[PDB]
Amino acid sequence: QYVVPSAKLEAIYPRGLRVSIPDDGFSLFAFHGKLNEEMDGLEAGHWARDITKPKEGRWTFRDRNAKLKLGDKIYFWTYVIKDGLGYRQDNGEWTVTEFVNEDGTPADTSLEP
Repeated sequence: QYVVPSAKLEAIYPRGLRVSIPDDGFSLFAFHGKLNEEMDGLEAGHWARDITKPKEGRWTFRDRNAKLKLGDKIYFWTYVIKDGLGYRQDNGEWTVTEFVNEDGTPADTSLEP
């Protein structure tokens, strides 16, 4: 039995959120995440989207409608489906103190406007 991948998030500028998970030939990648609020189960949180088709050996959950702010913390749990064999990466966490570039890399060099 395999294990659930790792959801790598990033703060998009000026308003967005991109996530990624090392796919393993799955079929469904459900993402549940709340902003500034932990979780102890399966709460709707915020980012609640179920993907069925990866991107390229890795799923991508982009959200250009997430009004995030520096300092804020992330809390979520991801769920994959490898043909009736799902696994989730709960108790996950991420930061908002940094933002990445549309290029795909961190665009935070200690320069707060």
